[PDB]
Amino acid sequence: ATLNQMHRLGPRKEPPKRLGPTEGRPQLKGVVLRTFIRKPKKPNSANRKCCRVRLSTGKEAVCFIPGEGHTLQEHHVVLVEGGRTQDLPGVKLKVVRGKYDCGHVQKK
Amino acid sequence: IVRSSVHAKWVVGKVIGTAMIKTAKVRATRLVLDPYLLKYFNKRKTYFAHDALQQCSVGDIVLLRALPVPRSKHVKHELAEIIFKVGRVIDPVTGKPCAGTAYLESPLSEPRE
Amino acid sequence: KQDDEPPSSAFIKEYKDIIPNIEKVDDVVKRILSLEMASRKEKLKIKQEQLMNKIVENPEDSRTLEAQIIALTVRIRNYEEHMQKHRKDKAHKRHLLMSIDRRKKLLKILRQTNYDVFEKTCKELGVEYTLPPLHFQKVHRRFLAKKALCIRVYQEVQKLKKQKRALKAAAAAAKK
Amino acid sequence: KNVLKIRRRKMNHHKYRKLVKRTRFLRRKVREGRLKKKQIKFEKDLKRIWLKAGLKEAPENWQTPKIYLKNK
RNA sequence: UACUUAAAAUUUAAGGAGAGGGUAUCAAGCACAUUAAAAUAGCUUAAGACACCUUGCCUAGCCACACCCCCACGGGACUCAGCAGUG
RNA sequence: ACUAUGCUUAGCCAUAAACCUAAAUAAUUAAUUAACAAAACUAUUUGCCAGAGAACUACUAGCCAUAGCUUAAAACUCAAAGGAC
Ligand SMILES: [K+]
Ligand SMILES: [K+]
Ligand SMILES: [K+]
Ligand SMILES: [Mg+2]
Ligand SMILES: [Mg+2]
Ligand SMILES: [Mg+2]
Ligand SMILES: [Mg+2]
Ligand SMILES: [Mg+2]
Ligand SMILES: [Mg+2]
Ligand SMILES: [Mg+2]
Ligand SMILES: [Mg+2]
Ligand SMILES: [Mg+2]
Ligand SMILES: [Mg+2]
Ligand SMILES: [Mg+2]
Ligand SMILES: [Mg+2]
Repeated sequence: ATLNQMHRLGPRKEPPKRLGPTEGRPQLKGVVLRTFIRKPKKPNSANRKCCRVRLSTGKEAVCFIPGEGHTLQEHHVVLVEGGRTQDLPGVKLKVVRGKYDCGHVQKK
Repeated sequence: IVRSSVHAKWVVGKVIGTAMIKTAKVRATRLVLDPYLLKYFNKRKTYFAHDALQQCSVGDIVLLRALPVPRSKHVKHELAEIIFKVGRVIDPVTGKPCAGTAYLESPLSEPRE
Repeated sequence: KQDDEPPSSAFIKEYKDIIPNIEKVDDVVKRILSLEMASRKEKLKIKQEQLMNKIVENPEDSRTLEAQIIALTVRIRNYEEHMQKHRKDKAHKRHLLMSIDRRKKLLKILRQTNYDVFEKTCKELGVEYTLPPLHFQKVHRRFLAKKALCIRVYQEVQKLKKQKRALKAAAAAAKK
Repeated sequence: KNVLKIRRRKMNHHKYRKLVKRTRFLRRKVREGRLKKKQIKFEKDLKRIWLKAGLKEAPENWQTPKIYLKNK
């Protein structure tokens, strides 16, 4: 672009930073609604443990539960955090182990 | 004989319109530095000026004097002088009529007409 | 039309000043070298020369803005006559509109440099010059319809104020 | 120089043309109603002007033109 | 705080060299002008008007707000956005 | 085999790989090989571009256009897509 064209337009317009599943917040608190299994998109093979939750904002999201074995059930309370599960498409939230009803993984 | 408050005590511009009665719309331009590019560009402003004799024509360079009291909401200047008349320029250096970069009357001659 | 059209008996521009000097020339020879046995292009060289004499101070010069404007006025009037018979000729319709625009451009430069010649040229050639409008106005059915109401609404509001002023002044006059 | 990018656009346009053909009658009714709402919005915007100006009735001899109807 | 007349601090009103967030799929706004016999038909705008959306900024500090209705005669759902404290 | 149609006369429609896939203009040919194509490169002015797909799409506005054209997004998905050899 010419110097006249750079002057008439100025600095590049910056698209706004749209928020993610946590809505620009470190964590959210949600109530478990259902516990189910999700299948990782190929080339991976597993039965990943997930749960649906109703977040404090009022929306409902799918959250991956990390660790080997959880005791979560419906009506439990959990603290979710950000971070996508790479193989699980659409799962953009995770549960925090050791907060509210969710507990630390039982060591073997 | 206190002078005007406005910063533009004296402004030069081009008469871009003359459709209001006894008023000439004048476009002045100033140089403003682009901070990113550090280059000067033309910022233009519009000034309404009182043309008492309706002696202004579109395209002529004029000098405006700030009025002591604003005549109206937008008329805060008067026509001090017509520096260059449109198509009827008179060379300041020699005083002879010119039509562009040429003399309609040679400076060697002394017509005195 | 225009005040002057070259007569059929006029000689072409090549021999316009040569035949008069010759002592005696036959009627046939005068007819062969007249504008009757010539193309339309030759008749236009005579129209242009007549206008240059009647307008330009120095008709010997054809490179002045005033002369260039006269050259384009003859062409424009020629293209207009062409387009009156050839209604669907799109090449010449472009030639006509581009010459009109060229004349307007030259008239603008003439106005800014020699206003006195500009005024004479426009008066003699019968060409009206309109100044370029500062702002372009978009046009479409919705805009033209809203702009018509806005003008009408204003006029009605102002008419009511004028009537009120007359009634108010009339009442005051009666009291006095 | 392959034509792969042209083939993606080729399929999108083909499938879109068949979608419009299936729902041609539905799309017609959507448009006639979108134009009607477009006309009402135009009339209301013109009524706002004269009412704000202080007039209690539209200017004499004025009838809002119907500019979106099948006038041509 | 001085004098029978003047130096400050602090404000208010009318303004304007220049600068000053986003969307142009907000492109027209619709009285937004001038003159001063009251006529003329003008004014703003792609050099971004107008409309909408978002945001305290200018940081020795400044600006706005003070239960709500922009205001607060009035009306209303009738007061901790002073300190600590509670739901 | 035979239509619409290609033809004429009026009007509409305004789209092409409408592609020399080369904006225009004035210089230079050396103090210059990403590849391929069409040797390199400077200056001036305007237009345009800012990962891929979604998308020659949705909505908006204009239009003789009504299964239309021009204008033209986002959510969401992906870690590539793409060019040359
Ligand atoms: K694997
Ligand atoms: K308030
Ligand atoms: K080609
Ligand atoms: Mg597709
Ligand atoms: Mg839109
Ligand atoms: Mg209050
Ligand atoms: Mg409170
Ligand atoms: Mg209080
Ligand atoms: Mg407190
Ligand atoms: Mg046939
Ligand atoms: Mg195209
Ligand atoms: Mg071709
Ligand atoms: Mg297309
Ligand atoms: Mg479309
Ligand atoms: Mg559309």
